[PDB]
Amino acid sequence: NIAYNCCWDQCQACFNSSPDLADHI
Amino acid sequence: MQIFVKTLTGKTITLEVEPSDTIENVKAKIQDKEGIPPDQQRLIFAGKQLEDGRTLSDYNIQKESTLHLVLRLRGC
Repeated sequence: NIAYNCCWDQCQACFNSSPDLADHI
Repeated sequence: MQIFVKTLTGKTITLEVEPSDTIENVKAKIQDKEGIPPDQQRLIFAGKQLEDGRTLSDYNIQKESTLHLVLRLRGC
């Protein structure tokens, strides 16, 4: 399970799940 | 959290639920607040057939999201 690291400005959010990553973004 | 259900009759129906709530719970909530029985309710999201026992999180449902309730009649 790859943690989806958010490539948003200074937003280092790596979520292994699609819904959690989407919520965090 | 809030979800939006834009109906085929042009009506915008809003619900106050949680992501941990099942589709069955959202359908029951529509039943209480509008009279639309949960079985006749068909909520569609992401081209996927949403099942009652599954939760809002399984279908990637966020706050202010837009579901569509279709009158799915059992049998024909």
